[PDB]
Amino acid sequence: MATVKFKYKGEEKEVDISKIKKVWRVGKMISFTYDEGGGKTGRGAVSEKDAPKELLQMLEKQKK
DNA sequence: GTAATTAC
DNA sequence: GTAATTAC
Repeated sequence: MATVKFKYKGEEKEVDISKIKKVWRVGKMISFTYDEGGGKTGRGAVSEKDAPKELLQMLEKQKK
């Protein structure tokens, strides 16, 4: 699994792959939802080249 | 503006 | 309804 580093609203974030819920491709970017504790869902996206192999396996296994 | 999808 | 993400 590992982790994913991204930027969201002027803030640089890092998130555990195990906390990622939904993954999808939009053009050439990979967008996703993740669990940020409590009942809250977060959002994020990275460039294809920056996506860990584990995030890419979740995508292909999902693609929804 | 557009893409896919979401949180709020 | 809208703003948020990368790359044209």
